[PDB]
Amino acid sequence: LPKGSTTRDAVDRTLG
Amino acid sequence: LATPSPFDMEKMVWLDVNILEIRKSVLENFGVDWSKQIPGPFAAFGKDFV
Repeated sequence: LPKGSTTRDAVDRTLG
Repeated sequence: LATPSPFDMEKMVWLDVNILEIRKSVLENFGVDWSKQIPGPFAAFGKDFV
């Protein structure tokens, strides 16, 4: 995913 | 003469669930597709003897 994508930020919030 | 409580304070449980799935696929269709069933030779004969 692109660095600035909003979908990338959602991925980073999973599997905490 | 003692009486019970209306309810008992239970313990609270937090549940964290993660589901991950990845799918990949390829599809190729290349070449030349010829006919495999073709008509063959023919022969006929006809005569009137009388």
